[PDB]
Amino acid sequence: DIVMTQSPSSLTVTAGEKVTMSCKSSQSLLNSGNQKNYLTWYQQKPGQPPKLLIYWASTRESGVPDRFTGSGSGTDFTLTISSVQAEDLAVYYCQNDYSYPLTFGAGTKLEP
Amino acid sequence: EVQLQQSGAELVRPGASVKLSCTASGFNIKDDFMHWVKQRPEQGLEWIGRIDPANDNTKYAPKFQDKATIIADTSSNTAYLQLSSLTSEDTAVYYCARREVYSYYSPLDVWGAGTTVTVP
Repeated sequence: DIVMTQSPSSLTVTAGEKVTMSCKSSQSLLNSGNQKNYLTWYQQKPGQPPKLLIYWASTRESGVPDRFTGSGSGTDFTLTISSVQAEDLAVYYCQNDYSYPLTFGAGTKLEP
Repeated sequence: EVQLQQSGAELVRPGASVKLSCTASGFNIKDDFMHWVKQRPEQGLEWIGRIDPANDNTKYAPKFQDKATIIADTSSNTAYLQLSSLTSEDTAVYYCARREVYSYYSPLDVWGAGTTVTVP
């Protein structure tokens, strides 16, 4: 139903460098009732389970570093990292947490 | 802390069925929603469905509903993912996650380690 599109798919980065990822949704994820956008970002290292980075499109999970900033509204969202670190090389997924069925984007893999 | 313990890897022949378990530690599933996500070598994740251990109500994805069955045993704090008639396309990693329903809002924070299922 709700299609999640992320770009770019692959991204060669260097430590200290800044990176911006984009995730566009099929339909709006903004709940006019609380003005909150039901979009969440994930991080996934190989052979590891998905990790919650940000929910409500901009609220950081208890634990994640500030260098992880999420923003956007309704249909367009983006993930940002000021001066990417080494342990920041995983795959990032955005997920529609608004309505059923839950859908994830294909993700963006940060490369060396 | 809280933890979602998952069963070991599986290797089944095409046509056979399979049961996966997701035991919860540090909380009673009777207060959380147990979801199941599938991930093929590809990378993209796919929601399969959820269940309410309290009421026993389920919710599958249209493409999975006719293949997956999510069962729950409160007496053992365990949730199950029953997969029928396997095919190559079923070869993937299956994670189990939880969501606290008794609360304004709470994302899919904790996840199981994921149990790999290879058919071919």
